[PDB]
Amino acid sequence: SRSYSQRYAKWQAKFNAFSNPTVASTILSNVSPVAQQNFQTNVPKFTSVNENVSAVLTQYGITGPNRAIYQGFGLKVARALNRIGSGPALVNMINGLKGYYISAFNANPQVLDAVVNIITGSPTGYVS
Amino acid sequence: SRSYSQRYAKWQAKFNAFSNPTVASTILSNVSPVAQQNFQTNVPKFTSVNENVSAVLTQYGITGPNRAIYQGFGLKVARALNRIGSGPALVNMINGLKGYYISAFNANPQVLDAVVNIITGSPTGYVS
Amino acid sequence: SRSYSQRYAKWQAKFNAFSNPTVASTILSNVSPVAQQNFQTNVPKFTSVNENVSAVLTQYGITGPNRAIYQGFGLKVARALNRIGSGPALVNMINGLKGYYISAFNANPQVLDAVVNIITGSPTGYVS
Amino acid sequence: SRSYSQRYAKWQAKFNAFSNPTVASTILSNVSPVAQQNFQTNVPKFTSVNENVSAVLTQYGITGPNRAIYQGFGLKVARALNRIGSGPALVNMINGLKGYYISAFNANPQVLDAVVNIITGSPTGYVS
Amino acid sequence: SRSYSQRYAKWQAKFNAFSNPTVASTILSNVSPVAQQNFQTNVPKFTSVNENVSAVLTQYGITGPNRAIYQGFGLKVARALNRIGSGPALVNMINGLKGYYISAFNANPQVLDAVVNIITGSPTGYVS
Amino acid sequence: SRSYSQRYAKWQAKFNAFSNPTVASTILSNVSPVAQQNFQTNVPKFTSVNENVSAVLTQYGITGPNRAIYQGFGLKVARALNRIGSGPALVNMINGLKGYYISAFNANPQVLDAVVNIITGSPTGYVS
Amino acid sequence: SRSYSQRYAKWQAKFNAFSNPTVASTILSNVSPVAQQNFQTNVPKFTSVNENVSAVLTQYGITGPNRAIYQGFGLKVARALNRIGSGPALVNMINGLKGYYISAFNANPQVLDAVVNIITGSPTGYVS
Amino acid sequence: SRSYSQRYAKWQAKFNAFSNPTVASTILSNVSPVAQQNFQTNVPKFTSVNENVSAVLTQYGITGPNRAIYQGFGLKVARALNRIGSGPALVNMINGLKGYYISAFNANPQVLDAVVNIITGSPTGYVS
Amino acid sequence: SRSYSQRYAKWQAKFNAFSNPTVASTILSNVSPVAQQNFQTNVPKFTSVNENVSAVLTQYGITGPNRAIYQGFGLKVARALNRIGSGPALVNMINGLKGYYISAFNANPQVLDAVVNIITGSPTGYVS
Amino acid sequence: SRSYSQRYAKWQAKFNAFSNPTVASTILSNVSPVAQQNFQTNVPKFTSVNENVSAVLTQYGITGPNRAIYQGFGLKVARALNRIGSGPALVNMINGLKGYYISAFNANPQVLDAVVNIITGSPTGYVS
Amino acid sequence: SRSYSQRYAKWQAKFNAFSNPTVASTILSNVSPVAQQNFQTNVPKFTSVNENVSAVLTQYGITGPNRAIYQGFGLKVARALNRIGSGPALVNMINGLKGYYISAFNANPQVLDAVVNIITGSPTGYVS
Amino acid sequence: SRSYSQRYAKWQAKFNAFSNPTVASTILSNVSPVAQQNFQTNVPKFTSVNENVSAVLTQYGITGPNRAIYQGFGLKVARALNRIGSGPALVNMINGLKGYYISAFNANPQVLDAVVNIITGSPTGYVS
Repeated sequence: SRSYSQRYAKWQAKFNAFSNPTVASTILSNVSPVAQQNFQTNVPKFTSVNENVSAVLTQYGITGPNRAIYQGFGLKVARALNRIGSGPALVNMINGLKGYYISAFNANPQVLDAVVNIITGSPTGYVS
Repeated sequence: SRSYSQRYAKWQAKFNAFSNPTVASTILSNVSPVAQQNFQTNVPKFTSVNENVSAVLTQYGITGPNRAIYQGFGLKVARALNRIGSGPALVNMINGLKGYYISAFNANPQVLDAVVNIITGSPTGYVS
Repeated sequence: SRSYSQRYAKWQAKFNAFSNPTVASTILSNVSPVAQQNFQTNVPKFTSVNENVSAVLTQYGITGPNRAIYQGFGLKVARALNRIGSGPALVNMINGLKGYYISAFNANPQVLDAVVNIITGSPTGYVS
Repeated sequence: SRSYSQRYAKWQAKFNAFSNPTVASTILSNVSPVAQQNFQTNVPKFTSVNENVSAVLTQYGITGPNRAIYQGFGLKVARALNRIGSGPALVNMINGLKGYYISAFNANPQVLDAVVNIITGSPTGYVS
Repeated sequence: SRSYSQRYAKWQAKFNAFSNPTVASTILSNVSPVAQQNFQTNVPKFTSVNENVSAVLTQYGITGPNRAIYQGFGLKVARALNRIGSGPALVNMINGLKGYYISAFNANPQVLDAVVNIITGSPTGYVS
Repeated sequence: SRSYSQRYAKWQAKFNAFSNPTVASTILSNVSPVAQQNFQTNVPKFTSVNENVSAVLTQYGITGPNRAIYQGFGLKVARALNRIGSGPALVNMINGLKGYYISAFNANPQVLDAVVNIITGSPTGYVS
Repeated sequence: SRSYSQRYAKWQAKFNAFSNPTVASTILSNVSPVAQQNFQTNVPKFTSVNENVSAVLTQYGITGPNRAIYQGFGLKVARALNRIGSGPALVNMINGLKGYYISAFNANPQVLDAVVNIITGSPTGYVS
Repeated sequence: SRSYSQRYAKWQAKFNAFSNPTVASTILSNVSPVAQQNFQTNVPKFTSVNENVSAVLTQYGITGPNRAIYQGFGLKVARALNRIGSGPALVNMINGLKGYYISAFNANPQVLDAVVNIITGSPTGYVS
Repeated sequence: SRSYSQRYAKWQAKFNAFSNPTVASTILSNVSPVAQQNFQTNVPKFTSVNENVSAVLTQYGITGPNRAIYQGFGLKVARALNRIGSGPALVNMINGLKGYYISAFNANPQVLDAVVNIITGSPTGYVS
Repeated sequence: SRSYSQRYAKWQAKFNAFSNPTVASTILSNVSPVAQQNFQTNVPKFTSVNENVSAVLTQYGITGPNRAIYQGFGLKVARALNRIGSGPALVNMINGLKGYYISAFNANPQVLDAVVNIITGSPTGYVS
Repeated sequence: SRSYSQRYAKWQAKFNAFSNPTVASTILSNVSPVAQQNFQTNVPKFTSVNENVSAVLTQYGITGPNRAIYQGFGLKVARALNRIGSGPALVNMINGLKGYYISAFNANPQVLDAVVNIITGSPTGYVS
Repeated sequence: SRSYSQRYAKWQAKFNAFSNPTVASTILSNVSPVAQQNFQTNVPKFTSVNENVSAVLTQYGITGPNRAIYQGFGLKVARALNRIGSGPALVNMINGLKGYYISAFNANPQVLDAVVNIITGSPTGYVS
């Protein structure tokens, strides 16, 4: 329970602290190899998505920022997969996510399905 | 997502960082007056609860750790009040809370209601 | 275009660079007052949302993480408002957003509309 | 027996003391390896809970903060297990805890039971 | 939960920390005036007990360590009074307390009541 | 024979003295290894009590602060054992102690006996 | 293809090579931190199994090597889970696995299902 | 499978290896702090048993090696407790264990139950 | 009785020890000729199995990894033969093993029998 | 007469001593040929037991860890034989041992007798 | 079990090892402060016995080696007390002990009781 | 004539002296061959006792620590034989020793006599 003035106040204090040469380097140098592990572990998972999804988008004739729309979608699908795992809940997620992109960003259902058909290998709606 | 290995790894790195004389003092001295504000702002609210609830418990002949049971309950009521506010949601909270203490710690429902009767001014269920 | 090997390689180089006491402090101390401005400028806008939405949620008896669900939704509405502005596009956004939360997280449509009714002042679909 | 003014007064003095570079580092560096042991000992116990509980939640189609509701519940069950141990008292605890979540946070009994069926392996109510 | 190994380990670390000239003096000098307040506030309350109880004991011909027995009893009564307050709960306390001294230390019930008759103003059981 | 003003006066002087960096560290560093011996010697004795007593309390379905009531009792029994030793006097002590907790804190005789049946191995009342 | 003569011949050559102080240490010191990662990453996953399965076995009164039978079974279930993942294939695996233990080692089907009920959260056959 | 010739052959090779100054010290110095942890963690648990059982034996007039008989029994009970945990399986264990000592070493059933009454808190058969 | 943290801790220490040029070579050079004996003794037994089993698989038209399925099965049959010996227990083993492969890996009973008909010379089910 | 703290203290000192390259090798190299004699003398005695007992277990259809149950039993019988010798006392031992395994580990009397019928050549109960 | 040849063989090996300058000093210097503790802890307990018993013996006119007889007896009583504790078992011990000295060394029962009357405070048989 | 403080003081000085590498090895290496003679001379005498006494105990059905009771007795008988020699005085010794064990340790007269009937060849009481 905090007001924005409190949120800011403390944020400011912590920002100031972090900006201190010693503090910054102490923390960052200590979490260096840790960060490396975390980056290495979870990132290549999405890079592989980008390659396959991109390929699909080329086959669908999608160019420019329109590709980025579907890339964002695909990446978000993969995210949920990592944090939830396959099965019921993922399907629930994807259903909402798909609809979200379709109507929020005018994403084309057909291509959206194609993206899902790479990451999951199959359409959503029902568990399969 | 993070495995135990990862949880600990990063925890360790940050713990180590913090333990550094200059890091600890930088952060802590920067958030000093901020923390002071927060402590002063909220703590008195719960002290008054401890006091009034204590008075009740003395009237009910409650001694030792048994007082502590009811004090914990009262403090929880106040916590929810601060983070939720009075009304419907609080009512929902208190009902569950009472169930928690009554059956998990064998707290006496009647006394619990006496505690609520102070903090809220009346037993819950109905808003008044 | 960049492969994973490339993504990581450069990320690592930049991470390492930043961790350097003088680099971190140079950058961070230079962007200090700038960041402060930005934080102060936009954050209060969302704090007021958290507050007003919280009030709503208390009226609806929403507790725990369930409040967090609706708070996230509300915050998203406000985000779009800031980066898009009111009107047609916002309407398009909210429609999709609601679909997202309703079906992905099983959020209660009616309560979601109550949230929108505060941030925008009315349910979407129509501009008013 | 202390007023809030006394609580604060001393708290302030101790906070000030701790913030001193020397004091902070003295204490923290001395309790370092000790903390490490304590963290290592009790934490992985709950991490394993998170993996299994999360898996269950995916099988039940639970997403978002709703998962967090059950994660909080499960973790709390495990806590009691560690501090109390299995048997009568634990059952007493779980019964109250379950009811608490059901009515305080509108947690779904069915899923709650599933969580218990992982941590304990069996439903509560009676010792088994 | 903590095993002996853990209990001691951390105790040792904190003891060591405290023994550091600067740590001890930092803490102690910071809580100086605070402690002074607390000592001055509560101690006089018990000194008056020692005095009045002593007077009683002289009237009853009580000498040596036997006085100390009754003094301890009286001090305990006063302690409870400060941390509980007069009324029901105090009555409950005193009854048990008397049982403690009468049977554990073979204290003379009649004299014990004389002590209570000063601190409270009358024997317990009934509130008056 | 001292008034509170004298008690305080000297207490203050000694507190002041102790707070001096040199005095604090001189004393504390000199009694360090001594303290360690004393802690090591008498503490694990009570830790073992806590394990067994706690186990019993779990078998009796005792939770929360109610456990603490019995823990306090058990620990106090063990204390007397160390300072008095088994036999007549201990029994005298326990009889008073038991009654004390029963009526002062509403402790349940049955559980109290169970605690004694761990520490001593047998009920009190008579030497056995 | 390789005959025994060939199998052994090469095995011997490689064994001899490895036994060389510098070869062994070169290899082992190079793969040290790598192995550490792998051990830390996967082992905790099975430790939690050993723990939870152990709890079950104690509830079923299983002692000695009989516990080891069921522990082996549980560990195998977890292994497949890690190398296959949940779903159809796992179900196929568990069915065969149960047959293996039930008939080859005379393991008790009912207890085996209790083990599965922990690791997976439910008996197999159906995915849930 | 291994014949005696093989059993011994390899045993000899490993024994010889270990006896090497550098091998022994390498291994032993590396596992030093680890072993220390393990010793400290578990040993105190059995020391408390030796103590409490000893107290019992003195009450029963047991002297010499006869004490050692019962001490061995008690230690075994505790061992199983640590490696199995309380409940059904422990009960099964103790029953057999008692049979072992009663008939193999002519231990006195009644005294054996007195030992169990301390370690577990009550005679076995029933869980309580 | 060990946690994973303990399992790891010691594993790490021992891994480190072994990686030491001297330790590695000491042990390995000492167990060299011993290992040779063990390898020579038990390996050619399975090599002969591979030849005959492979021949059968060719007669059954089995190719690729499908051969490997049956090779794994056959080798495992032979393993049990060595560690158990022919007779009742072996039959019990084979029955479970066969079923295991049939349902776990979809191995074809007909071919599985053929494999057994080489190693044992006769089908399982009953002792013959 | 020692506390655990004393047990540990000395254990630690001796462990440290032994870990010293010189101490380790001095002792171990001196007791080398002695150990060899002792190993050679008493080990093959039990190896022969393992062969015969194992054969029996195969004839009884015993597999897996169940064999190990009986192996443990048999080995323990042989142990007693070596340290006690045949006759009255051995029979007393075996009777308790048998019962121990039957009820502690659910070992099957029939097989247990078979094991004894190898090592001793005849059933226990009475001297024969 | 060990024959004389074996007893001596190993004794010799260990004796030789210990005689090594570095081995002796390693061990002895490591257990120095530990031994010191133990010596200081227990020895004073027996010195006081020697003193008080000596006083008695002077009162009884006991001189020369005759004093030594009774001193040995007294020391034995104290030994048992330390390793057994007072009560039943001690009584059993003393009775036998007296028989030992009275009839084996022709010690004077009456004086022996005088010794016990100091160490225990009274003659044995009855606990008081 | 020395206090414990003197006993300790000198003991400490001598312990320190002995712990010195040079002192330890000087003494120990000088008394090496001497010790060997003494060990060889007096030890096998008792080893032969252990064999015969043990055999007897097996014929009497004595197991576990109960054997050790009689072993201690027998060894002590043999000790006296060596230091006193057969005849009157030995008989006096044995009579007291026997009674000692019977009542101090509840040793069984019958078995005790059997032990004497090995070492001496005849019962005690009277010279024969």
